[PDB]
Amino acid sequence: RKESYSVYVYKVLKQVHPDTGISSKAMGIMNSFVNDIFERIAGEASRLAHYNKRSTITSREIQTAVRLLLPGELAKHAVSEGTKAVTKYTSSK
Amino acid sequence: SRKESYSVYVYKVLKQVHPDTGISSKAMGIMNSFVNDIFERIAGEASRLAHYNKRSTITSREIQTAVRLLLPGELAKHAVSEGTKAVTKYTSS
Amino acid sequence: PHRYRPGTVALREIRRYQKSTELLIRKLPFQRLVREIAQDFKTDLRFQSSAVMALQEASEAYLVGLFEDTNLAAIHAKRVTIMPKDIQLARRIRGER
Amino acid sequence: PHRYRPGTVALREIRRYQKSTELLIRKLPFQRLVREIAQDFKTDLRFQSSAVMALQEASEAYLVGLFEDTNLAAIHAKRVTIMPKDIQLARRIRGER
Amino acid sequence: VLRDNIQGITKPAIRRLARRGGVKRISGLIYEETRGVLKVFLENVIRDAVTYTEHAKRKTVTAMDVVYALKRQGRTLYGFG
Amino acid sequence: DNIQGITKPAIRRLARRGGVKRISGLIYEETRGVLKVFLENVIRDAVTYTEHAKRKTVTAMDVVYALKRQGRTLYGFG
Amino acid sequence: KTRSSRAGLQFPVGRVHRLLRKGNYAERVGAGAPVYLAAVLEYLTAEILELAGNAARDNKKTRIIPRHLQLAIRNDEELNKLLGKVTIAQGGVLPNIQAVLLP
Amino acid sequence: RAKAKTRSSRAGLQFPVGRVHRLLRKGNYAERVGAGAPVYLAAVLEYLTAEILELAGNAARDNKKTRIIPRHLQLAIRNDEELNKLLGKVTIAQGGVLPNIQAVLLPK
DNA sequence: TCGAGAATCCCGGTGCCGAGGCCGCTCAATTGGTCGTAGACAGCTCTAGCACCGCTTAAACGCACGTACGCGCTGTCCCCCGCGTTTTAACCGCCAAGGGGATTACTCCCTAGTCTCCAGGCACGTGTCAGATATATCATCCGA
DNA sequence: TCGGATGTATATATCTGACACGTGCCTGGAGACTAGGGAGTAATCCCCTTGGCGGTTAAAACGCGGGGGACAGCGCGTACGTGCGTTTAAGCGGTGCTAGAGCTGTCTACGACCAATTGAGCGGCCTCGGCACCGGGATTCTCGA
Repeated sequence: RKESYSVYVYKVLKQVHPDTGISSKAMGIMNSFVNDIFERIAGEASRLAHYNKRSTITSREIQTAVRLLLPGELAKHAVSEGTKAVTKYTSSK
Repeated sequence: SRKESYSVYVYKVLKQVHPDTGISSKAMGIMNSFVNDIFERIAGEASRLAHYNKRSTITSREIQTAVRLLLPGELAKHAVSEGTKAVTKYTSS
Repeated sequence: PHRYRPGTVALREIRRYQKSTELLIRKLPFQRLVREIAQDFKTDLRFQSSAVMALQEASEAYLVGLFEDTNLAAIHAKRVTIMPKDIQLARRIRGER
Repeated sequence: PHRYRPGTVALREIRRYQKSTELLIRKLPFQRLVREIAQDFKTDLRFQSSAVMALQEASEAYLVGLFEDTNLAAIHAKRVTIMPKDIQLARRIRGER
Repeated sequence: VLRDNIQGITKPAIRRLARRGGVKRISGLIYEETRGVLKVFLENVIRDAVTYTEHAKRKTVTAMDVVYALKRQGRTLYGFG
Repeated sequence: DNIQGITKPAIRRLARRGGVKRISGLIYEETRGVLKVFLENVIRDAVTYTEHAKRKTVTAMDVVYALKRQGRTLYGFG
Repeated sequence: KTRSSRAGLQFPVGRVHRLLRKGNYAERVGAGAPVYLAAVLEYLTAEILELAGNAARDNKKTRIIPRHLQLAIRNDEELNKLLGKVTIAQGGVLPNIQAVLLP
Repeated sequence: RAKAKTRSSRAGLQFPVGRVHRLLRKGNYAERVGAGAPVYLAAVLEYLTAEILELAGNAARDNKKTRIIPRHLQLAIRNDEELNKLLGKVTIAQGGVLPNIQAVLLPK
């Protein structure tokens, strides 16, 4: 058993382009991009939690890591989507 | 609160290297910043090495490989020889 | 007869190798070079196919980027022909030297 | 009447500012510029003097490395006067543009 | 408020920085080029410094915020902190 | 002698993809030197990872990690 | 029931929580951190895929290949800045001939 | 319980081994930390500190100075090849620059 | 070459502030046990890295040929440098205040840990069509 | 600047091997419930950052020759493209086979954890010595002759 993001990357692709497909090499590249970004944000959040003598990664740390990592418009949109998702998650129990 | 610094040990090394040479507070702070930076660099490399091989512990061989990866040329060849010589002395109580 | 004037074919092959995504380097010579270089670090090493391929893709991208910087360094000196001093300047400024 | 020739009073002060370890930038103007720049990110900030000093040290180290690369680029073009195009090329090759 | 303090990085300061960099002769547009390179560098560093400050719920930019912001861009200032 | 397997036309093709119009003769050796240095640097860390893993084969993941260590992240192999 | 459907996302919130817990990042991991990170990852993936689909369509092709990903990444100012130090295998380069070389 | 012997003196080192064990355990590097890892890391750190202090003291002696200042650390790091390679992306505060005038600029 | 003149080094004397040692005392490193489990070790499997071999042919190599471009030389001029004079604002000192960065206290609620249940996504197999290839049919560029 | 002739797009038959889709099952993700410790909220202290005024004067801004370097133009010859013939080795498609990569089952030694115990190192206080500063003399470079 090996875990990849192929199913989710393919679902997102069907959302944004319902009439296009993705090759195997492109799926491998997308998995490597998702893993790289996950590792970057998680490491930045871990360092942020370490600097403040806290031992918990929260939405605050992930949001600040996103703001530190991604450029201006990309960071603003990512923060907006993350906040919206966290709000929806919380209200719907 | 009590801030911990490598001042005592750096001064000990200086006095065993140069018996009659002092060091200023700013140079001591730079040496502390260097020691912290190298500690965290080697420790992060060792952590990544342990993660890559699906291990759950940081042994002396991960530190050896991290030193080999991080220190250039003749510096690593000497640092490995000090690390192994210290570990040998340690395990003969 | 129709000798394409000096410089015009050189203008081409750029539009050809920037459109393509191939490797541009022979693969067996590169595998042999990789093995010869790796002999100096450990004897009787076996290489994975996806490892030689990864090395080739990384090295060719590195060389293409270096040549892109080198061309700028050569245009800076009011020249068109790249000389090795242009490569050395690019490497020195990038931090490699 | 004894006027130095244009190519000496300038290597002098090159030796001087390479021998020293000072800051070379006035401190109040730099602090004021830092505060002006930081007003765009959060209103009513209170910089710590050590932070303003670290900013100055880092900025001048960056500006000295950049001027070293600019000097190299200007010498590459068989020149002595550094031009803004030299700075542009240095930053482009460095990966800052 | 504060405006147009980039001219506080005077021409002699830029010439001294160039002299330490090893530059023997300077043009006349290098000053304006440098006053725009330095502003970009300072904005890039201070954005991350203020982000680190705001995350910690503080109102003062400590030297550790600047050190972490510099280390984020791969610059690792030794000294302070 | 395997560094001569990186022929003059291969370097010329890499230059053409890099946007180069004219190439001097000494480039075909100044480029082999750089390629050899880069390959040695990458293969040193790849073999270091291989030796630490108690393996005798260099997997693509070792090369990927060695490149990611030098700042040249590579997408497509893991 | 899945936390990805509860938050309206497609990436796995459970898998992201597991990776955050087993990744040696912090002693304990909050409850909204996986949701926030999954949302950010899904947003970035959607941006990349929507930009690559345009490049694939501009080539009269109904399939995304590494060349299209490279075009999409290098033609966007911010994606190219987030992935400046990344090499895409089989991605080629961006067509760019300097004006000096042209006749 | 016998007489207390520090782990850094049993190994012969000067850098602390208990402190390095504590920093490796409270640093979130791995779930577990081996017994010899702090000893190895302390030995490596001590060697690297001694290597820089040798050249810094040499530079201070060449300048007829008893004490070591950041300028001497910078002179030691930039002159030595391997220390310069290790610390090539590092800015030493109050360190200045290494005196290097290009040959072209010098007068004829 | 040569000597007046400016810049710099040396040598000494005086002051001053911080580097270093000393004392007190916490609290974090040491010692010594138990206990759980990570990985060391042996073993088996199967897979993919290696070696070889024939064949085709694409690419590399060598050699004329020419032309255009890199490099050196010469002339202009313009713009940057060295220097003297005049602001001017940095800088040091010394004062006052209050904002907020560090602390402790308490408690509460959020997350880790565990047991139980179930669904989704990961190998596995299969039709099938998106796209690559062979073949024929208009932008540009080289020469009077 | 159009005539001849190259080297791209454009249009169509023809596979075929990756792509997207059934599937089933088993492992990882939900769901409930409990314990406890991280941290969020309150209140306080003091320190250190902001703000201000006066006096010095070091430094920036200015203005003026003037020389030297950047720029442009000419010319030359060489070395790098362009094309043609060859020959050299790269692909490719098979073969065999065997090192060793990967997965499983014990079970043993090692690391976490906890409960006293204490000494190492952190904090506060001198203080005298190394270093900065100035004043003057000796030494070294420099540039118009």
